[PDB]
Order: sequence, then structure tokens, then C-alpha cells
Amino acid sequence: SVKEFLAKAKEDFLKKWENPAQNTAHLDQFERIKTLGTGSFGRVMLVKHMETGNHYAMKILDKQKVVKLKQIEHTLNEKRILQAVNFPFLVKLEFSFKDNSNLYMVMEYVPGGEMFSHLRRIGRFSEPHARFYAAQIVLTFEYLHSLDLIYRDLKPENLLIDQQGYIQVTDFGFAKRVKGRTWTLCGTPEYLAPEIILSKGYNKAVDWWALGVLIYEMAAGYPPFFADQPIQIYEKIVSGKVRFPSHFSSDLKDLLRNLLQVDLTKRFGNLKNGVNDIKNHKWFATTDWIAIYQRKVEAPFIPKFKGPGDTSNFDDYEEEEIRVSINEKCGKEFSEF
Amino acid sequence: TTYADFIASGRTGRRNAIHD
Ligand SMILES: CC1(C)CCCN[C@H]1c1ccc(O)c(C(=O)c2ccc(C(=O)N[C@@H]3CCCNC[C@H]3NC(=O)c3ccncc3)cc2)c1F
Repeated sequence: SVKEFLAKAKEDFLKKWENPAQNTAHLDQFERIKTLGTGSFGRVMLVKHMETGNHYAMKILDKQKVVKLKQIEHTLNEKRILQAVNFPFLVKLEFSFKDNSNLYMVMEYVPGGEMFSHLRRIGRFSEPHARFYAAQIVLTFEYLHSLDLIYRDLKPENLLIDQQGYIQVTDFGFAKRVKGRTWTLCGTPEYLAPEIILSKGYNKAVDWWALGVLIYEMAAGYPPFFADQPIQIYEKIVSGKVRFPSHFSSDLKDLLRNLLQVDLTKRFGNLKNGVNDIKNHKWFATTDWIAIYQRKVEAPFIPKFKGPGDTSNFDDYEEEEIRVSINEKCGKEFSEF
Repeated sequence: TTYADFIASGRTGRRNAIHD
């Protein structure tokens, strides 16, 4: 029934993949409230849809800045993928549109804030806590990879916690639909697989390595490979010597040695049994995979929420007025968005 | 401790993906 659910999901995906939704809303339909994050091309804001009163998160991207940093194709990947997928732990795109200056993606507002914020504040998660999150990523990646999708930026910063304490993956700027191999040097230093660092040509297995990094970081409170400069992080990653905190259970340690495996013939998620090597590992014995999917498992943590449109689970960022030029910028580059 | 080394590092804030 896994294989069955996955064949149906693929059919659904491909219809949207081959005929993407375009221009399904407009800027004046939304009141902009507050910035929930930024990057070099723009920001994600809390907005209110005026015709329904619903709250959303709206990603705004400056077309000229995207072009200047040569991320046109990656940006087109993000929107095309996000509009096509459908999974409980993938943030849901509601609308997208563009104007003379900017690109816009309006997705579900996930009010519990980033995993990153809670993880840093609390210090670390217990094994059951980390396992509950890990299970959701395992299933999400099973779904994405079945669609030939590689995510390529797994990290607590990109995992938003919803009202029920479940995860929603965000920020698909490096997600790509690929059969066989790809070569872009992209990702976050702490989470890069050795094969990326070594310009090797790589596949979906880099997502399974990143899962090992995430699980370690959630359970230890810090990642397996860190240093003050990225070059020193890369040196640690290629050497591959991981040390585990004394409080890690031997099952956890065993899982992580199989995920953080430099050898692709040995790395879990990449063997003959695929994701089942992970799902059936002993660290995951208490996990009911169908209950996770159905969100029937009780979350070990649920964030405080004081009304719709409240942002206390988010950091504060400098605000900036949206400006729409009277001349169309980069029309050709983004025609398909 | 490793924890102390991490907290004193420049890598405890929100981490950016890389570019070239
Ligand atoms: C500039 C490069 C190409 C190179 C350097 C690293 N960033 C790269 C990069 C790649 C693609 C991009 O779109 C951008 C952006 O400019 C950009 C702009 C804004 C955001 C953004 O605010 N994302 C937030 C905060 C960052 C961490 N991820 C969580 C994300 N939040 C949410 O998506 C969210 C969704 C729903 N509810 C609440 C929140 C992310 C990226 C971007 F900066």
C-alpha cells in the first residue's frame, strides 16, 4: 500500500508538474503584516488575504537580484516543484504571481516558528523528540525522492513547526527534479555530503546524509561537523570521523554511522531495500509510520500560540517597503513563473 | 566540552546556504 499511495501521488504530481498553475492572485489582495525571514533576494512575510481573512506566509523575491546571482533556474525549480507537490509535511503553496519587480509565493502560515529557534533555546531534544521529527523527514524524503525530487537543504532553519507540533518543510530554492546525477555545489556547509564537497556528481543520497546530520544535531544540540570557517567544516566532513556524545543510545549511534557513511554502497537510504533500511532500524522500533503520516501521534512539543497572525515564535527582522517599478524587469527570464 | 566549543563558535546563528 506504500507503493500504491506513491503511484497515485506520482500521477497527481505529474499533472501539475507538466501544467503548472500561474498567476493565481495579486499583491493588492494581501495585507502585509510582518517579516518572518529574509535572504539576499527578499523576504517571507506574514500576510492576510483580504477576501477570506486567512493568514499566509508570502515569499517575495526581487527578479533583478535573482538574475544578478544567477539563480533564475533554481528559482523556477522552487515554484514549479512547490505548486506540484502535496504531502502533510511539505508547506502548501496557495497562490503565486509576479509583477514588474518581484516574484511572489503565498504559502500556508506555519505559526510555531522554525525548529532551529526551539532547538537552540532548549539546547537539544530528547531521543523520542528528535525521533518524532526524524520520522516525518524520512517519510517526506520517501515521497520527494519517489518523484525524482532532491531537496538539498535539510536543516532546522527550514523545518517549521505547525499548531499540532508537526513539521512543514520550507525553502525549496535548491530542490530539483533529476534522474541520475547532478553537480551543483549547493547546500549548507554543515549538511553537505562528502560527494558534494569533492565535486563528484551525486544523487538523492545526499538528502539521506543530511538526515544523519539533522538527527545528530537535534539529539546533541550541535552538528557532527562544525568550525568557524566553512573550509574547516568541509575538511572535517571528508575525513568522516564522527564522535557521539556519551548520552547517545547505541541504537542512535548505529543509525548515524549508517547515515553518515562516506561509502555510497553502504549508506542507508541508498541500498537495495532503500528507505526500509531506515524505517526498520532499531532506533525507529517505537515508530508507527502510518500514525506519523496521519498525524495521530502525540507531539512531544507544541508551541505557544496567542491568536491567528501572532508571530511570537519568530525573530524580528528589519522591514522594507515593497516597491513595484513602472517598468517590467526580467520578463523573459521569468515568463514561466 | 564540545557544547562549549559550539556555543563560542560563529556557527550557532541561522546558517546560510552557500554560493560561488
Ligand atoms: C542568495 C542565495 C542564492 C545564496 C546565499 C544563500 N541564500 C541563497 C538563496 C536561495 C534562494 C532564495 O530564495 C533566497 C532568498 O532570497 C530567500 C528569501 C527569503 C527566505 C525566507 O525568509 N525564508 C524563511 C527564513 C529562512 C529559513 N527558512 C524558513 C523560511 N520561512 C518560511 O518559509 C515560512 C513559511 C511559512 N510559515 C512561516 C515561515 C529564504 C530565502 C536565497 F537567499
